[PDB]
Amino acid sequence: NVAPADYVPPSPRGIRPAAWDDEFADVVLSMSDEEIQSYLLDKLTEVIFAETQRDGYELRRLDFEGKPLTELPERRIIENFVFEEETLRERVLDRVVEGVFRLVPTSTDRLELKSVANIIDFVLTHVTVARKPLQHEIPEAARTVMRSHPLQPQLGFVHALPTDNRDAVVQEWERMHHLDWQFGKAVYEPRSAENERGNLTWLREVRHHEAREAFQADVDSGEARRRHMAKIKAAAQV
Amino acid sequence: VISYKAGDYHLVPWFRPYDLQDGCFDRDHERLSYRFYNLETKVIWKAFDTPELIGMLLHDETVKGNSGMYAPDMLDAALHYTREARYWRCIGITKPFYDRNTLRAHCWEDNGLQVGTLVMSQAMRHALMDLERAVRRKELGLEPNYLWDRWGPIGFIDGARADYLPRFEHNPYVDPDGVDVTEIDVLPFNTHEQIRERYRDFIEPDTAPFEEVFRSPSHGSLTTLADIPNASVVALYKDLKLKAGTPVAGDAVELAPADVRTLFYLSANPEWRAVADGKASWEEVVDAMQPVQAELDEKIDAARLLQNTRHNAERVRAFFEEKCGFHDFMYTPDKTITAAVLCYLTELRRICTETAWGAALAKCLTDMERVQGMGRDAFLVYRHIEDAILDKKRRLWA
Amino acid sequence: VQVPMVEAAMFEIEKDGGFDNFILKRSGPELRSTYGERIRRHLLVRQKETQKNFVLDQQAKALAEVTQAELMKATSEEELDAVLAKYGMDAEEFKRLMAKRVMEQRKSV
Amino acid sequence: VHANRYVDHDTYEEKYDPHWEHNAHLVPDQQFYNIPVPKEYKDAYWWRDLQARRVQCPTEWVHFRMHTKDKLKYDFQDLAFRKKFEYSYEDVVANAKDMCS
Amino acid sequence: ETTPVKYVPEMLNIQNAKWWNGRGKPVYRSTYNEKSWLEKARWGAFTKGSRPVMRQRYSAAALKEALEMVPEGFETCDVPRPPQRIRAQSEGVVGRWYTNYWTLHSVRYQCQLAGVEWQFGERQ
Amino acid sequence: VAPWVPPPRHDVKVTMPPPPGGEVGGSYGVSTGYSDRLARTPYWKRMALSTYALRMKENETRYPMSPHREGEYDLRYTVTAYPDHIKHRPLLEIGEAHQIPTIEIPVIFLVNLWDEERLTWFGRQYETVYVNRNVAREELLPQRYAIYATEEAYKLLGLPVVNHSIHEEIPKTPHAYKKLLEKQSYTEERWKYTIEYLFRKYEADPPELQDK
RNA sequence: ACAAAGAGAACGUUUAUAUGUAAUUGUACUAUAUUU
Repeated sequence: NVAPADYVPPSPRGIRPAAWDDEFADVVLSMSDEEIQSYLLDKLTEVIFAETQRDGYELRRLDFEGKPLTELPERRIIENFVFEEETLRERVLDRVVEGVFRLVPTSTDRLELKSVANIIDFVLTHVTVARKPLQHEIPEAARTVMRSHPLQPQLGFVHALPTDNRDAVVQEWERMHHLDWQFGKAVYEPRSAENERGNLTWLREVRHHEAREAFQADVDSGEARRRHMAKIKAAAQV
Repeated sequence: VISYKAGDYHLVPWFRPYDLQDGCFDRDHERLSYRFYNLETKVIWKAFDTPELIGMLLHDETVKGNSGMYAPDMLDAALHYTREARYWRCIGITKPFYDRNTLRAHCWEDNGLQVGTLVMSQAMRHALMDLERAVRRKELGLEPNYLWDRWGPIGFIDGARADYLPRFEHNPYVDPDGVDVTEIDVLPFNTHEQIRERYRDFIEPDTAPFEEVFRSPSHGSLTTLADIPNASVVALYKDLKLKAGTPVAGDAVELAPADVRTLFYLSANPEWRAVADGKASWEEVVDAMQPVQAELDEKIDAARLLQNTRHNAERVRAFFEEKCGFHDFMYTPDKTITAAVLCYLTELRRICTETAWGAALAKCLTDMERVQGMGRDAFLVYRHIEDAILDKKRRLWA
Repeated sequence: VQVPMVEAAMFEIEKDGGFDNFILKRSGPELRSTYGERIRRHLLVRQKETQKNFVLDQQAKALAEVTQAELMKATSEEELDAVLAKYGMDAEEFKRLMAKRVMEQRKSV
Repeated sequence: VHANRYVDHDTYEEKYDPHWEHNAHLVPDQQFYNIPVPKEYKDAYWWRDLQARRVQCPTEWVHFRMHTKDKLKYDFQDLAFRKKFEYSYEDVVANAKDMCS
Repeated sequence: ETTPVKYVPEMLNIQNAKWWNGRGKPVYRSTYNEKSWLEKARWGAFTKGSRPVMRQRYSAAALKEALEMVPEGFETCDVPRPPQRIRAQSEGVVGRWYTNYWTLHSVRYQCQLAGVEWQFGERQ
Repeated sequence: VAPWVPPPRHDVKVTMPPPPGGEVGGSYGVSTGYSDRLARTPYWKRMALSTYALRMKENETRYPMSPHREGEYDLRYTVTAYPDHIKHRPLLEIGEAHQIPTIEIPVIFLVNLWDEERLTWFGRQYETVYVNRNVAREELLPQRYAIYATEEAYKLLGLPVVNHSIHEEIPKTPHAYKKLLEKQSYTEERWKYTIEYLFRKYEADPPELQDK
């Protein structure tokens, strides 16, 4: 189980839910993609243990005094909790997923929405599709400092990667195993900054850039124009 | 400076985001494709197989965000096909479509040079046997036993397995009467309006006997004890029963009349009616003193139609068992379920544009957005009704 | 990166500077392997990027100077946003870093 | 053809690099005439180069051009069993009379 | 696979000639061995031993004008005799013909007969 | 089939034909070079596009050596077009044992690595030290604490480029190694040998016969 | 085949070493010794 051939990407593109409204107070869910679940992890915690143990269950860890020993039942079970009971799912669905988020599901959803271990994914989706997309604007006054530099990047290299796409059932095995840097295979994650220590393709570019300075300086002084004419003076002598 | 002890570092150690397609249509035509070639047939794909759930996908596709679903220009279609997607479903057709565009029941007899008559399959001309055999018995005087009225959801309701239309040529259908039919019988009956005419009633779903049970507040698993004030109202009703004509103290547990069990709820949760009836103890007053709570029963009932017909068939089955009065859904007649759905869609095409609130009552998705849009006070009680419908199954769940 | 190599290619690396040169120095028929393509087409694209992240900084230190002068006008810290807004830089993370500057510096005290 | 292509800032497109077509190592191909690649990524295509030079026949069918004394009059780099230039019989006449030998 | 294939069946000199049993060369042998094993066996036609490497013989004034190409200060000792395996060659008088040992000590000989004076050194 | 048979490798000259492959990067197997463009070009043309000064500059001879493969014999004039076989031999001979001893390689140090156990610097920044091979392979190189002391990183690191004979020959024998050690002791301690280290022997040899 | 050497022995390999009969083999001063 890796790819169902239409595996929807997280898609952070910003299309807001119908009743999301002012982002449901926006700023309340303009929180980092885990701070979003941070409220979930206390909400979903509350969705048990005086939500169903208040009426119809027994999960508080008994002790020598006939009492909940642990503060709450083992939160591991809370995370992987299968609400296989229809209404007892709804009774824990009218609280956290539909209480606050207004994330109306489809029959398909609630059919897949079996355990909150999976339903966390569902609530992560809509907020992420409600996550307003970045406004990629550049003040032109800032561009002319970019659009004037002598040094510009090449910006065509990703296409020079060794193409790997095939049946991707074995594109996940490489994770649990140590095999993705095997036999010349290598994953490529584009970055912005490199380690300046020991990167022989970084330092080698510095002593190329730091030479482009000593040259460029020698155009300002007006000598490259002198020795470019020193040759011609020695070229037209006869 | 860095410290390395050494002998260290040991170098080697699917939910779809439901987006409205209005933002996707670059033009006008490719929208009409998504409307018809992607959603209309999806209604016809249910209008043929089982319209009992045609109102469930509506809530689902509304989550994905299409605009004009509940608007009539689907119901003006759905209500049409959900009748004749039976007319040909009982001729014998299995797949409703001959291609993407046309209907399986419209590929005419001649390849394309025909006007009105349709090429039948051996399933048809063998499913038209039980029709024409039902005709002879309808003229014989004996019981016109329509074998395809014993059919239902999981087949023949009688615990009997159902034979298939291309019957083996060595097992001809045993006829206890003796009226034999064969290919020469169903030969001349081929054109639609020359076959719609002969045996209309036997195929027409009977919506008249179930014209409306939907504009009347009903309940699934509620009794006379069923209440949130399990001490205030249920004992007040004793004070309503000892005070009623022909009084009996509230010493029994037999549910009150259906239409009045919701009247408990207008006075159960609303702590205004829980004291506006908290002082008055007559039986005549608890049903009469609330005109307002009865002038807005439509806004109370409709929300019990939509919300209980959206989420899962396990509700829509239950809901078709609550209203139309079934024991189970699986052991049911085919035509009457076509009736039960008809009335569910006869009203859905008036509930939208008539009732201004009903329009956004159905286009909406969340429970809250309807309250903020539609009648809130009619919902504070309706939410309680919904809070109570499961509170009796909850003990049955324990 | 675990490629299989001979007893001798373990020594061709040291005298060549590492695993980058020993691949790019040889060429095709010289480096007969087919792993010497899965990995060479990786160093090349990884070096072509390293020289992009670099110019990305000389394009950035260039943008610092046209701000360092524009940042000198400290008449009001509320028009400091307009100092960065002219260059599109977001005031939040800047003063935040400048608020780290009050701790990231005074951690070495 | 989209590698090492400077992109212009405002337009967001590959501005024309007149120097690009000269660092180009034209790789042969069977569906396309020749595909120009930047020199730096040429070494992944050293085989399809040696497979394009090779006479498209198996050698054993053009073996007759390799065993006899036409070995000297035939190119054989990368098994390209192609003929070398040969003077005509009328040219070798004039090209040896104009030396009056 | 500890070893891919040990004891390959070619080690027995299996006569797989294309005219004999129909199989061509084994795949390990190259399909075009440019020169046969006889041409690599006769060094006599390959190494100059009592053999006239330089075909061309120049006149008297033709050798008073190849010497005009030797650079100033060149000694005929620095140019060493090529090894065995390098075929003894002479392309004639070309650019820096002097550095070609065989051409040098053959143009030198044609100067011994043609009276011209070999101004540079000996084979010290 | 082949649309557009590719051109030869190095036909840059205008008169002389290109050198054989491999020499310029290709497939060994011919000791000649044939540019069909050069032959089909007639003589009056081939002599037109050049001058006498230039003709004597591509007829140029390197006979004992190759003009393209540095340090390599002219594989136009060898016995066979294939690259040399003795100056290219592998590590182990046909019947010799894999007795390649412990080799130590130099690496410039980019970090003042301070060993916890000895409180001793492996080395300061910009300091080339002969360390064990796997340490430099698995410990010092992955953590960016050092780089291989090739004679081109001495230039990148603003260092003075000093020779180390770094695996020039791989000494297959402990004698072959303990001799290669005696070579760097000549490169890094040249003045130790140029003359006497310090002739203790010939300066007042019995001087402490006197004065206690 | 195993162990040994060799490589800071994650393993791939090349030398030096006596194991099983693994398993095939075969075993009637001029003298006067010797070829088993």
